[PDB]
Amino acid sequence: KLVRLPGLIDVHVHLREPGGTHKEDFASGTAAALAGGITMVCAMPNTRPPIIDAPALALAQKLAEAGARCDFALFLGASSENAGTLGTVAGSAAGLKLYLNETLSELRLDSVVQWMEHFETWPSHLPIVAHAEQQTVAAVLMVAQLTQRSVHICHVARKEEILLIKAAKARGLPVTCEVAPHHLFLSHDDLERLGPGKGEVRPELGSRQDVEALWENMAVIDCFASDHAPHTLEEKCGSRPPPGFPGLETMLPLLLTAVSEGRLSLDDLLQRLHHNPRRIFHLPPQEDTYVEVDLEHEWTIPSHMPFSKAHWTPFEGQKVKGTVRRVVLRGEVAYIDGQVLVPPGYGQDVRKWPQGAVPQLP
Amino acid sequence: KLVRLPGLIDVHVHLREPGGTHKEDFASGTAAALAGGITMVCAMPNTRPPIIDAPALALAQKLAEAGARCDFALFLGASSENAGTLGTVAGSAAGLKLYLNETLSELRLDSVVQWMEHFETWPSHLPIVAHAEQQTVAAVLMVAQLTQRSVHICHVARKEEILLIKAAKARGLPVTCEVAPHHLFLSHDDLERLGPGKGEVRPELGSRQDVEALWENMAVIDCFASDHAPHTLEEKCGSRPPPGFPGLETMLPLLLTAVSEGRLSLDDLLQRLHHNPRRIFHLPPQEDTYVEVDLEHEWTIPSHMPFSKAHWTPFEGQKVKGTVRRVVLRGEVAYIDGQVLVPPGYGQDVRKWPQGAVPQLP
Ligand SMILES: O=C1C[C@@H](C(=O)O)NC(=O)N1
Ligand SMILES: O=C1C[C@@H](C(=O)O)NC(=O)N1
Ligand SMILES: [Zn+2]
Ligand SMILES: [Zn+2]
Ligand SMILES: [Zn+2]
Ligand SMILES: [Zn+2]
Ligand SMILES: [Zn+2]
Ligand SMILES: [Zn+2]
Ligand SMILES: [Zn+2]
Ligand SMILES: [Zn+2]
Repeated sequence: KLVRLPGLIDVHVHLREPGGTHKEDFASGTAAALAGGITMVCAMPNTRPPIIDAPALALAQKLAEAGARCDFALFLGASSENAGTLGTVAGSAAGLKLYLNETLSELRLDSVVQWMEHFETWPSHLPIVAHAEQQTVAAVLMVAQLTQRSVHICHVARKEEILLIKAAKARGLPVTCEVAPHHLFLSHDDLERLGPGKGEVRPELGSRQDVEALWENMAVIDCFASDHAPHTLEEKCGSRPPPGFPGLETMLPLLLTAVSEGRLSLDDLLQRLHHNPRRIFHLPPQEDTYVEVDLEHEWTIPSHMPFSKAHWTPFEGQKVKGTVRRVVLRGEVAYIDGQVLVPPGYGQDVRKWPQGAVPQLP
Repeated sequence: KLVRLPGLIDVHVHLREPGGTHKEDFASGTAAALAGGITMVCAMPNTRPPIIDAPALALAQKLAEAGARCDFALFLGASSENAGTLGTVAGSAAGLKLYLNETLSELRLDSVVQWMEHFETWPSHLPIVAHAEQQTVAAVLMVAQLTQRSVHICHVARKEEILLIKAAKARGLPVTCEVAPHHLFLSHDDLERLGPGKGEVRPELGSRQDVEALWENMAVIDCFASDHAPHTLEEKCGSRPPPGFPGLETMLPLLLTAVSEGRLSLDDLLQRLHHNPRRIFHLPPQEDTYVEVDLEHEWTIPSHMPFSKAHWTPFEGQKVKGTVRRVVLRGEVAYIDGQVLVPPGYGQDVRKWPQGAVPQLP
């Protein structure tokens, strides 16, 4: 007996196109999403070129329209040069992404004043998300308060961070956050097995106490999102390993396992992979869209999942209970039992749908 | 220039059918909803007969299907006799309503043990909402914790209540709440004008300090809902005034006025009249459904709004800025500028839609 879920949304994926298509492209990354029970993705802007201006966004939009197999929105990236220049295209993006710790030189901000400039100039009704680790969470929260608006904190990974966000919420501040599966299901205890190359990710894997704090503070977590960050095994195992894990195909099986063990409820899962993504990012419903999962099937994660071009996974060897059996996207069978059945280009930019524009005052 | 909003949801309305149709019926109450920019309502079970068993729910469902002009879900009501008897029909209802203070004899619970019995027997994945005032909020929160599930608190009206819920949320407890417009826009200061009959409502009007606490603690409020409780003027002004105010036609104009004054944002409003109702009650999207509002039009609330059979309003004389101009429901023009244009019976029970079933484990 299968369980029907709504179309799940992953608000944090790196699909590598343009410019890193050996790691992933729109067609392969969205196949991975569908196989993971995800029907809508928000793609990050740290591509090559990065999505930091209108011409780059226009290119990326067409590449996604031609390659995506599920629906999507594309983030714009903040740079040291583009504050005050994005107003005409801002509403066509998923939101604005700030990279406040390590990142590409093009996305590096060298001063908190540049963060303030972005918060002041980006349209106040549109989402802002920040990669902000440790004290950077508190710093960007300060900037958000100074500019009197909200912020969403990406991939919270530490006890320190979840407790700071908890304290901010207790003071009524408009902050939301997401947590990625590797920070719930992996820890320092796994670095022996992974090694220092495969294990490289930002935010880094936490201690057992960090992991336990995130579970204990599940009420504080608004969203789950994969931070799908595909790199090939050659890159992960080489001399200058880039940070990041692939995660689209494993996120839902890992979380369904946790549901089956009573660690969180099915509703808790659906708030975090459907309702809260919708409401934080003003993402539209998808008509005639659902995911059917089998909650009894026990399997072991293999050395690579079928679809992501990353061709490796840090969850290799973990036993899961829960599998995606069928995905229907806008009335078409998109995935059944290991086969993707919609072509590249089936997916659409949800920000172009009438219901996908963010409401604003005239 | 109009603003397009999604279809708004009111999770707390009394539509009086069956048995009180001189006060309101499905056709008139849903006309009032459409004129207020509401496209989906959840109707309470304190009708005559009350919706406390499967035959009563079946009757109410058919009356609503025949009379409703917007979409709906119907609550079941907890009684002293029905715990453990509602499992076959529970998933067809909006949720279970507990009346924990004053109410009809049929819905009166005489012991907290009866509350526990309902929390233990009602399916754990389905919503429970409680009319719970003052210390009753703390009591029902205790019952929810003892039974390890969530609860939604109706019409929070007092500083005491919002601060208790605030403290519960700070401890990570699964509680949500709603606030009605009369508790944000009226206070004791208005009882002189209203008089003791018209002014009767439960929860009663608060002090200025209660009102100010609700605004200061807007972050704690998950939903707005009208508690549309129509009674005729003869009843409100007579010897045994029933509590309650009509509110469907005035809720959105009052709140749009507050948005225009900067008291909350458009997003704050839409979280509370759209996204959070959806996610707390697992209500489905409505395809091709939107509301167009004019934010510049200043008007004064008259002695009665056009549609509710209550034929009076406690907001008479208040100046508002904001008006509903057009509602489209599932591809049909449902309301324009003072005229409802869909007939009785256009509305549908959203719990019968495939996307309107609450997900559950097998
Ligand atoms: O911040 C980031 C970005 C990401 C990437 O590879 O794009 N991978 C990571 O591990 N952290
Ligand atoms: O609890 C309630 C119910 C309602 C009604 O009239 O049905 N009116 C009120 O004022 N409070
Ligand atoms: Zn990041
Ligand atoms: Zn993120
Ligand atoms: Zn990322
Ligand atoms: Zn929205
Ligand atoms: Zn009530
Ligand atoms: Zn209620
Ligand atoms: Zn009520
Ligand atoms: Zn739901």
